[PDB]
Amino acid sequence: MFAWWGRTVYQFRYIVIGVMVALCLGGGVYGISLGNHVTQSGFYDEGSQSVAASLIGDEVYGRDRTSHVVAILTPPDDKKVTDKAWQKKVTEELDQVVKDHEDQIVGWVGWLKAPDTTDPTVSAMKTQDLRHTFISIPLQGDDDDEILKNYQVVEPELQQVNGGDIRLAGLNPLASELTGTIGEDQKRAEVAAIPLVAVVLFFVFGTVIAAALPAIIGGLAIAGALGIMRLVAEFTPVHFFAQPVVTLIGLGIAIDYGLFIVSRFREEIAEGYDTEAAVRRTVMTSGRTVVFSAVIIVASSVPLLLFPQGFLKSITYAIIASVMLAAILSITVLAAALAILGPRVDVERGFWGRLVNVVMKRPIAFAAPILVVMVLLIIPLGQLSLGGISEKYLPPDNAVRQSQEQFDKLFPGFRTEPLTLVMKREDGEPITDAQIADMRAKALTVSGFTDPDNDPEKMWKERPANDSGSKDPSVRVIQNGLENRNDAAKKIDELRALQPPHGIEVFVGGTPALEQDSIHSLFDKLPLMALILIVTTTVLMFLAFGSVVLPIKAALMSALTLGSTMGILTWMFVDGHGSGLMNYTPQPLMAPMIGLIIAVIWGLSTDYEVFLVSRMVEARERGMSTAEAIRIGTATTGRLITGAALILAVVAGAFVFSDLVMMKYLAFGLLIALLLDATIIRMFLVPAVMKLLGDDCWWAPRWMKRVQEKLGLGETELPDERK
Repeated sequence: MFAWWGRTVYQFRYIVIGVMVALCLGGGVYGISLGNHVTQSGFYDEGSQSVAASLIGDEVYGRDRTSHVVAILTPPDDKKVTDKAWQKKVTEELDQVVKDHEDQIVGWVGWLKAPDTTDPTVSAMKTQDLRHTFISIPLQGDDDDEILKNYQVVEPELQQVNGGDIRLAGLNPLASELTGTIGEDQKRAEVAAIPLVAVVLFFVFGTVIAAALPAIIGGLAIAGALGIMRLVAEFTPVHFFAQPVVTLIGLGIAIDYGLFIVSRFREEIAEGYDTEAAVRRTVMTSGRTVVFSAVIIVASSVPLLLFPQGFLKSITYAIIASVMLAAILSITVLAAALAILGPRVDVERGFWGRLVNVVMKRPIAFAAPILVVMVLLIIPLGQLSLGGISEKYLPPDNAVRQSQEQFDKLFPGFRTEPLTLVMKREDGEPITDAQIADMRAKALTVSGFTDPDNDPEKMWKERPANDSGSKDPSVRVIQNGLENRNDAAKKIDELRALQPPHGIEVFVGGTPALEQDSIHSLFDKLPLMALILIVTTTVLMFLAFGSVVLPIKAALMSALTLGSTMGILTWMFVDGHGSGLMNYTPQPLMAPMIGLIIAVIWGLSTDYEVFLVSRMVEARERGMSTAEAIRIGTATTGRLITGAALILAVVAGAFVFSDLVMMKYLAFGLLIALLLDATIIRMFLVPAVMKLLGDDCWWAPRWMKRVQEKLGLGETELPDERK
């Protein structure tokens, strides 16, 4: 069935070439600016009561703008801040700041407007010696993205304050820095990635043009992917982390597929076959396999849609679009372009073959210990943690992280993240707060709460209610600080165990509650994720091939390898060994990051496996027994897998240098996992265990063989192609 597609591609090439080149070149200018529709929200679960309750409380009261940006002020030099000159100069510069722009900011809340006040809340707003003070200010807007953009617009003028200086931090500055690092990270990515891959693949494919094919293919594939994401941005927003993920993963898989096809065609044309039937051959035995790789890798990540996180949904859409577009463009246009290219395209393989044969003659021992060694690498994991995204992620040399540390060092206890207890009146009958007192006592009798004055009457009062909210008998929420955040986990359960008497409901929110509800929702759909992923991957492996037992055992082996490499990366990060090596603080992990990395590495490792099996199944179907087939297959697939692994390792280590620690986590984990899977799997033990299994390993359901060889994608046998 695939030969007909190859020959009709051969027939009329200009139409497809023009259509695809024009589509990708237009998508490039279409998506020049995709950061217009990127967001930093949607990380959590809507099905959780925490997020919905917090949002309803916010819309009924209005945003608490007190923590957008806060800047600590440093005086001229050595004159105390209790007299006129310092206050006049700093307030005059602040007047400059509010005077230059009005459409951007609301108003600077500070000790200086009313220095001669005795309110303890603003009295503790100064140090004991009173030389370090700060100024709070929000930004104009309603959602976090537009106020972040406003900050990005007007930050440097706030930077320039003082004949000394000012250090500003808070909720908005750290977010702005950690979002804006991505552009420079991507720039560094191509700058430090293109030369190495270019030189290695030039020294591999010989001439300049053969190195020009896959780089162009990857660039156009990622441009089309970003264009498709820009089109998708019409309805559902995407996270800003999607852009680097696509920009590198599409490039890597596209380079691998370009090698995948060009190295096969070159050996096809060295035999001297006819060029039309040559590109036919490249389509039938390589295009079918690359379609298998594409469909399996896209199907590996789609079960993540069961996790309702906008981050996960966005990145899965990104991966799907990027990889499938790359593969379809490859199989459609590369054969035609190579046919137009023409015939004049103008010691390691030997020892690979010798090594694999000598090993496989009796690798019994050389098979069994090895697989159990990494088994022990299971025990480093199991101490999984929960920290989400925090600020100690950023490097110590960063100005913002040290500024925020200086802020909460020289000013203790000024900012705390509360947990809200929202009480929305379904009955629409106005509240009496005697029930509120009853409930606060009811939840006070359980331990684990802070108290600033050893008197219970000083905790759990209403949150600030600016005029933007609905002044109605709707909600009287109560907030409290933290003793220690993780203990609140237990509280969560009992925080829903109590009762409002008759008709008023009660929901529980707050940032730890949002984080923990998200992680609990993730754990809720954990077993379905893994089981459906593995069963569908194995079945689709068999659907690609003529056997099921070898693919399912290979997938289980890949599961063990995934567990081992995830344990290794946990030892790298959660254990903290290597913290000084990579200049990162050992901190707990993220909620969906682990699932993302395990899914993607399952996909990549099973891709490498698919062609390894394909070469060996092609070798077996040529007509030879187990020994000759596997002997000719292992080294032949290894010569390509080594180059692919080197390419992917370079393009991944391009991202072990991004200051954001989670992106380092992703890159380092995926690269070590892909290397430890590819090299070790097809180097030592896996063909060994396959050959110990033997000739019976090539059985499959004939009742399913019926559909397999009649759907048009089980084209293994070849019609004795002429020479």
